[PDB]
Amino acid sequence: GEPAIQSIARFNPDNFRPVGYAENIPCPDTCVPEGHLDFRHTRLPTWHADRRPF
Amino acid sequence: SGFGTSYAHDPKWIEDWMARKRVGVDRMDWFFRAFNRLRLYELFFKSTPRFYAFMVIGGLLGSYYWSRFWEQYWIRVNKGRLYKDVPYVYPP
Repeated sequence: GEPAIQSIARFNPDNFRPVGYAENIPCPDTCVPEGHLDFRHTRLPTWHADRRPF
Repeated sequence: SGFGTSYAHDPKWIEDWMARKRVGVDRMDWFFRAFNRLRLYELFFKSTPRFYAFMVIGGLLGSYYWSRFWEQYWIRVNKGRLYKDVPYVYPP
């Protein structure tokens, strides 16, 4: 009994998502996960000598 | 553990290894301070023409003495087996 325009609207490809999508897809907040090395750990101490000459 | 399977994961010792980030530690700085006291950057490297002259002049003198060193190395390893080391005695 639904109007046909309303019925076909529900079948937009955007209205279908796999079951369990929101509970399974990884949503990363960074490319360097916790426990991985980055510039914060590799930065030299501020008293280091110039590394350009070498 | 789990080596060789789909359950493979980093062992505890590999994980403890990666927990040592050595942040703030610099145990090789002494070498850079000492190298910087040679003033090679302020004298040669900084200026492009002088950097080129270091590579050329340093390659001329480096090549010669490198050859000199390894010639002496060879003369020593093969002592007594070289033509110069064994003058020939003419048959009577």
